[PDB]
Amino acid sequence: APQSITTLPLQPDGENRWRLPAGEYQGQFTIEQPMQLRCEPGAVIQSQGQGSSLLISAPDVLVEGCTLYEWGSDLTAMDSAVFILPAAERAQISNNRMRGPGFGVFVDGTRDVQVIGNEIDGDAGVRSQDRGNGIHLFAVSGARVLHNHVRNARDGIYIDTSNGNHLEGNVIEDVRYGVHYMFANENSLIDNVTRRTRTGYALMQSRKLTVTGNRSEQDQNYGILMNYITYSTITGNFVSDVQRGDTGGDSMISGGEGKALFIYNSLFNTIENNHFEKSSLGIHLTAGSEDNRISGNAFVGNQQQVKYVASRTQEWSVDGRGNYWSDYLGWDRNNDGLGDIAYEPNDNVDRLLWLYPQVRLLMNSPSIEVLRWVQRAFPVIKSPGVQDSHPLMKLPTEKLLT
Amino acid sequence: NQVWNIARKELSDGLRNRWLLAISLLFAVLAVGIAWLGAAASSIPATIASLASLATFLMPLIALLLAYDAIVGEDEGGTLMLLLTYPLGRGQILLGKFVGHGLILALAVLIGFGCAALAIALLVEGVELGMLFWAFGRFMISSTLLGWVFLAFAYVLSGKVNEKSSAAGLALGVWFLFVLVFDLVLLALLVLSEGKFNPELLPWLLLLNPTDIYRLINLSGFEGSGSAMGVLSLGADLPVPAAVLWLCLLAWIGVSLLLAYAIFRRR
Amino acid sequence: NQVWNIARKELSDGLRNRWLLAISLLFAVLAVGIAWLGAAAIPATIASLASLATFLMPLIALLLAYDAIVGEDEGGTLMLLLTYPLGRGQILLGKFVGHGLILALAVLIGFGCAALAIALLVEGVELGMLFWAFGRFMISSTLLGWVFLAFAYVLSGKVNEKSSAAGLALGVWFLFVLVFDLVLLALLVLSEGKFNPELLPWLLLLNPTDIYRLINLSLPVPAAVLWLCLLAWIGVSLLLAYAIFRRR
Amino acid sequence: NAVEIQGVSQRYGSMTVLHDLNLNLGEGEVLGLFGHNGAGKTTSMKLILGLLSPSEGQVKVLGRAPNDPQVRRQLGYLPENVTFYPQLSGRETLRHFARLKGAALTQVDELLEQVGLAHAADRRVKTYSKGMRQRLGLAQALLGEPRLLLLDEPTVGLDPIATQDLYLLIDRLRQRGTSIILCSHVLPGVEAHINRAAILAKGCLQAVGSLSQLRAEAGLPVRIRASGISERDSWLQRWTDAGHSARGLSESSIEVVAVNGHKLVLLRQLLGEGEPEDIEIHQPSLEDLYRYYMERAG
Amino acid sequence: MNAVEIQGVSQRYGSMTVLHDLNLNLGEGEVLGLFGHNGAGKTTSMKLILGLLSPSEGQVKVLGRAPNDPQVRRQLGYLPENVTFYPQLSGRETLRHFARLKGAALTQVDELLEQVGLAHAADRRVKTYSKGMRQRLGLAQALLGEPRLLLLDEPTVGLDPIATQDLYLLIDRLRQRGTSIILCSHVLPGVEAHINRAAILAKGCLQAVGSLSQLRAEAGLPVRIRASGISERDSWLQRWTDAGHSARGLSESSIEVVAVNGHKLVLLRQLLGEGEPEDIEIHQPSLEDLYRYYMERAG
Ligand SMILES: [Mg+2]
Repeated sequence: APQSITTLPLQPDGENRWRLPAGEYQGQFTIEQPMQLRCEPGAVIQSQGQGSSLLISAPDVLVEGCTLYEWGSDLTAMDSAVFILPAAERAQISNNRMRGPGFGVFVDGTRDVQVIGNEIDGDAGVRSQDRGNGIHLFAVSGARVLHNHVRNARDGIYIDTSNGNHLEGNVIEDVRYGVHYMFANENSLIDNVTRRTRTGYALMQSRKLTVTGNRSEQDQNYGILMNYITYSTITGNFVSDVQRGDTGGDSMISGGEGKALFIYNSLFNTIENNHFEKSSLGIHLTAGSEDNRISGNAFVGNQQQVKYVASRTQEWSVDGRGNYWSDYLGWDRNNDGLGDIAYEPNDNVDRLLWLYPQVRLLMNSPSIEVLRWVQRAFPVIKSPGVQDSHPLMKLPTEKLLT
Repeated sequence: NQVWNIARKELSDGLRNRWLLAISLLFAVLAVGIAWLGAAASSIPATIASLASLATFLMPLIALLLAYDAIVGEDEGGTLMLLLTYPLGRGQILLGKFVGHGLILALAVLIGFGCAALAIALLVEGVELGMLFWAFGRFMISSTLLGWVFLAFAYVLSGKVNEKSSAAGLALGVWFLFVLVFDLVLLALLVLSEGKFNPELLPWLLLLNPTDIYRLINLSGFEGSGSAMGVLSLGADLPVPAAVLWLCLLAWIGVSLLLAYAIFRRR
Repeated sequence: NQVWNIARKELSDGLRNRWLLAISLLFAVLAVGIAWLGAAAIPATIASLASLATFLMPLIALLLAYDAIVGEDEGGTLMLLLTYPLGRGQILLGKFVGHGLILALAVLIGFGCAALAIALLVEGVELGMLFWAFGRFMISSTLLGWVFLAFAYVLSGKVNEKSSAAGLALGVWFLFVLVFDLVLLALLVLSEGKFNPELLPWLLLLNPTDIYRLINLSLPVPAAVLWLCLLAWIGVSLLLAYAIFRRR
Repeated sequence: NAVEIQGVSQRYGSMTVLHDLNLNLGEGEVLGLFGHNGAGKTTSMKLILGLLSPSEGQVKVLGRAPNDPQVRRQLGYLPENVTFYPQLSGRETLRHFARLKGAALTQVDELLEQVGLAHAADRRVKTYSKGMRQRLGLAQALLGEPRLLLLDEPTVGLDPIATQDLYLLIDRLRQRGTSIILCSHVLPGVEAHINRAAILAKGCLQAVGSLSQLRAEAGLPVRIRASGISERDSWLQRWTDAGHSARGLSESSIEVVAVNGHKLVLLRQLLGEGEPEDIEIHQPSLEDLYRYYMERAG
Repeated sequence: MNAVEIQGVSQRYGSMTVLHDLNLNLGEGEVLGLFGHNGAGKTTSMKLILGLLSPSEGQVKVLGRAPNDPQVRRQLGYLPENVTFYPQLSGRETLRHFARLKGAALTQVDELLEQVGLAHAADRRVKTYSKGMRQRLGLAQALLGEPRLLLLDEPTVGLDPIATQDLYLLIDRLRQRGTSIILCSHVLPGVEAHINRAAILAKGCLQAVGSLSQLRAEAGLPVRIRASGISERDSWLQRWTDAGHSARGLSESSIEVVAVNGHKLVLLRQLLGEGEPEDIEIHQPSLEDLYRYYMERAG
């Protein structure tokens, strides 16, 4: 395992700035001195398939313009492409191309690391169980990972116990999980795009974080999965066409019919102005996750809007303004934005289908069509559901489809 | 009096109708069952809006089962031409049938909402007995009036027709139009226009349907949630008080009984 | 053959029934109004058309034939017809042919304008799939109607008056459409320790309204068993009606 | 003088379905209206009952107006077909009509035994035959001493033992002073009990008067048949000498169509020569008189 | 060849025998009248001639065959009482329906519509028909084909006496061809001029059968001699009381004599020989009076 000084870098400027010329290289490399090295676009630093290719151990290293290829795959010995030590504070990893079967950007114990504008193509043949993480972050405070392009890794941008960091504008395509969160209290992520993914956004046990403006295009079985998130903020997310499928490993999630949002034991969080579009389930609300501000979203095109297997009432409108529902057959007499009648998304016969799947054979029966009318006429048999007084009449998310 | 002598017949002829006593016991076993489900769920505006919807489906049904063959059932039975050769008038053998069939509906709902009150005072512990007597007294003296409307509706469609098989088609037509078509015509007019057809005329169309004036009387104090009403959430836009809603229910009797008498006078 | 000479009567007498033509127009209007709100707003609208024809095609069949046997007995023509060169089989089977071709025409005005409202309001409906999903729909709606036609012959031969025949035709319509499936749901949500829910996909075969929907929603059995179980509901209840009609 | 119809020419729909019938009915007579079941007979039936207004003419029932309540307690109307009230009983139907007509309620128990219906009293009218409902229909017609019966075909669906007992009940009321109108179509048999027939056809009242008057004002043949004569070949000719057709159908079945102007010399032909067995002098019956006047009108 | 040979039947329902030892023989051209009450004595004996019932202890031979053969029922008319046809069908289409069932030619429908007097009301619904108008339609289906046996159960109910005499003129036209028919009627005055042999039967049994000359000879019934002003009522009331006959004391100038019809050959000789016969009517005891006697002979 050689070092970065064992190459031939031509210095453009004498402020610890280096520039590697065009031409291929071989083997692992190690940065031990604060060198702000750039690269020409023909600098294909190709490892042989073992070890961490570009290990960084010095603080304030502005790695720029490299092109890494074929590093290791030993996930137990954590063979990354860009290994960044805890002593390597304020590292900048700008505009890089990566192709290899392990970790793309593994950082741990770092502060103010910047992972900007990279293209991390993971794998093609591995079964999405040993591909390694795209941008792995392990307990970092201050990080700024912005506008990268992760493709075909394992669980996308994995984040474990990292406190304060932003994830702005990065596109994540054909991976297992889009963005994975593990105990990342007081986090933030803006405008990310996840495409064709077995879970678009994994939000597991991370509190107080801001999830804003993110996009989930044609993901599989879980649009935004939130497990045990408290005091969070879900404003402006666009989750579109969550088809059914399975993750293949069933480690932290299970297989789903396609849920644009799955709320599991998340007590307090503001879920406003979102757009859950054309999935099988618009939102799944578990029984333990109750009394949180869910107002202003757009539930359009979903085959079933809310799944709420409970008998507790759940008002879904804070400050008198509710959500837009596509199947809301209501009117608006006094010309404000709100509807006049409340909207119950679930019947009693719409929750017998969740309890007993054999009622799907009886779902076209006239007696069910009688029982849908008996609930609309006799509200004593109506179980207390997930209604919202004053639902919206028009789309509030006129900007999120762009 | 001659108005009571033919009322005493229909009081003793309607109570031998086995189709009446089936659907008047069905009104009793559902008003107990709704008031028990309104007791097991404890709400208060949901057990009023379901009882008022129960008497919307059944008190027009008992009224139209009674009186669809009141005039034409005597005309093709031969006993109407005989009755005019008795010392009577056409106004006495109609008002007498209205008094005779009206005391059945006054007894079919005193059985129904009487046991609905006894399935609350013996079920809900600590209920307000003053509020129970007033709310279910308002259910008793207004489901008769809804019943007396459809009783007087049935005299209109009996004097006009000349065959009892076509009177049963019109009585089924009146029961379908006023109960669950006018509630759906007004709903489809509100859905397809998104409440922008007329923001001031549309609550006044509830007064052209006596089942909607009946629902607006009982849901006066116990308004509650808006989705429990449906198209009766338009009644909050009505500036008329509750006493005028009693008077428009009585005017639906007297207009459709004077129409029932003017049709029967040229039978 | 005298099975057709009495069938031409029931065509000519059934098509002038004012009660049938009101409902058959209302069946054809509501089949357009479901197809209007299913095309402008195809398995989602052919299932809502199946819930319409489970309501009304038992009601159309029971409006035709609740007074087929006992309506002729009250009219006195049944006693007259048995003194003609006519068996009791040819009167019943000839009424089943005559009333059968009425609701074989009432689905061609019912679904002939419903499939016209789908093929002309989607503009790209791919009509090769339409004429097989509606060809399976018009055939299976007649066979559902022919069950309740044969159910109406069972209750007509049993009663002695025309007024109690309509009280049973309303009772057969309530039991076989929306009381049998309500006690199937009540066997689920109120009984769970001794009610196997795997048995319930087989318990739909004891209900011809349920077998009607299962061959418009495509299940432990294949499709061909349900067609031979829908025809078995015709053949048993017609044989039951002939056994009742021979004991008058 | 119970029913005094004078000059009435009833118009409805500009059709003029009745014209100028002068039908005076005595205070003890049994009139018989013998029109068809069309707008000639049943319109004049509705005029006497008071449920129709006589256009261009006056109807005086019992000396007063036909729609007064004081005379309508004195009427009795047996209608055509009255399946009355199938869920009510027999006593309760008749107690209902006794309360309407002002009759005493003690008359109900002695009218369900006067008419043969005490076995079917307190039994429902749906369990009644057609003859038992005509018994009930008669029972409300005799309710509270009626001074004018009006029976519209009372002997249809009725046994001939009961039909003969009904006409004795008619003849009981004739002696009591109650005028009876028999709008009937069972014309053979009714001619022995009525006092005056009234054959009306196409609105115009064709003939009125007693049975002796209808045979006097209309030349009809008397039908003498002499079954069982000794010699028959000369008896083909011995009656036809004065224009009486000796028509026969058997060995001796000469039903001689006479002229009713030579009844002495034809019977002297029969009783002077030849022995008979069972002569049957058949006077022109009410069937033949109705078939004359309807044929005379068209 | 006798048409109906009811040969000792005994029809029972449960333990009760509603028809016991009935023994009829209707001829080849006779018009027989099954007279009796409307209960199960007559209306089950009407069904054994049809194919509706079976003789429980005997046999019936309709046209020399069993009553339920298809060759029998193509030549067997039957007008039932209280018939109400299909009211939405028309009058011509009802006969066109019934002609196809009996195998009659369709050119006989418009012939029989004119024959019964239904030419004006053809192509009109049966609901807009009168009671007697449907009896003309019910008679017209009985004449379909060439029937050899008619069971006219009450044909003249609700019919005018022009149409009633038109019906019996069709009866005497039919029985000349060889169509032996059966009356089951209740209007007993009027039928006796066309009934070939009455068949008055009680609750269970068959009381009397035979012609009108045979019923009057067996059942001793008195002749109803009526006169009007021969000489004087009071001078003639005394004469029958010594001779043993009943002289009814009528109101004025009218002599009604209820005589015992055994001496009335020479009793009418003295009645003619002393006064004018200007209004007399000697009536033999009618079928209404014969049925009144035979109901008291059993019951
Ligand atoms: Mg609003």
